[PDB]
Amino acid sequence: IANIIYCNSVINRLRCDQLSFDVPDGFYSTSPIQPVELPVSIVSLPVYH
Amino acid sequence: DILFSKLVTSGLGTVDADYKKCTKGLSIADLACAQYYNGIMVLPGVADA
Amino acid sequence: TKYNIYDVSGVGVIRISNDTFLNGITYTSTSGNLLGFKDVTNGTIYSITP
Amino acid sequence: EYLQITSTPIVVDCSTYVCNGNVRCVELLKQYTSACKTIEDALRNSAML
Ligand SMILES: *[C@@H]1O[C@H](CO)[C@@H](O)[C@H](O)[C@H]1NC(C)=O
Ligand SMILES: *[C@@H]1O[C@H](CO)[C@@H](O)[C@H](O)[C@H]1NC(C)=O
Repeated sequence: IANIIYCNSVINRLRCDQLSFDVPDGFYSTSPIQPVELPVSIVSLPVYH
Repeated sequence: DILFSKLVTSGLGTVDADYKKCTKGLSIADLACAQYYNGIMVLPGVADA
Repeated sequence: TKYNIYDVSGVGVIRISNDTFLNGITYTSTSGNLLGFKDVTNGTIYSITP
Repeated sequence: EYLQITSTPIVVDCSTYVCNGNVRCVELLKQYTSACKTIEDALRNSAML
């Protein structure tokens, strides 16, 4: 091991996802994290049941 | 304008999406917003009118 | 929220649209993902967003 | 005489197109270390140039 970086900040996460210590200048796509307390919604047609 | 209207309008082609409207949900997503949900982003034309 | 709307399962956000489509109950995009649905008891149409 | 000078650039987010935002899917995608990086880099560089 010679050097490490922690994937904690916004810029560091981009570096870890890009698998590189240096990020060329430009525009990079990203997605916010998804919640976990997701409720359940159900819609169904009433039929002979 | 003749060469931009006489020929078939690219409604089904590469037209950038109003990302500000695609996430509002005030109307069902059109072809442009539907592609945005799949990660496809048509960038604005470099040849600004 | 996680939804199962008319035998279609996915995760998204449901809102109310001022669209007045007359045909059907489910509207899907080219990829197959559900874009909206209609409530049969009242006629309101809802939109779905990731 | 007509000569084409530009083409509408298109960029795709690899994570959203293949996993549709499924949290469990994106964890499996990380095994394909060079898949998303190669696709996204090829499209982004062409758009910038
Ligand atoms: C629906 O609402 C949007 C946003 O307010 C508006 O631009 C559009 O014209 C409305 N259409 C109808 C059918 O009311
Ligand atoms: C039913 O439709 C009416 C139309 O004006 C609307 O005001 C009402 O909120 C809707 N309610 C439900 C429960 O769908």
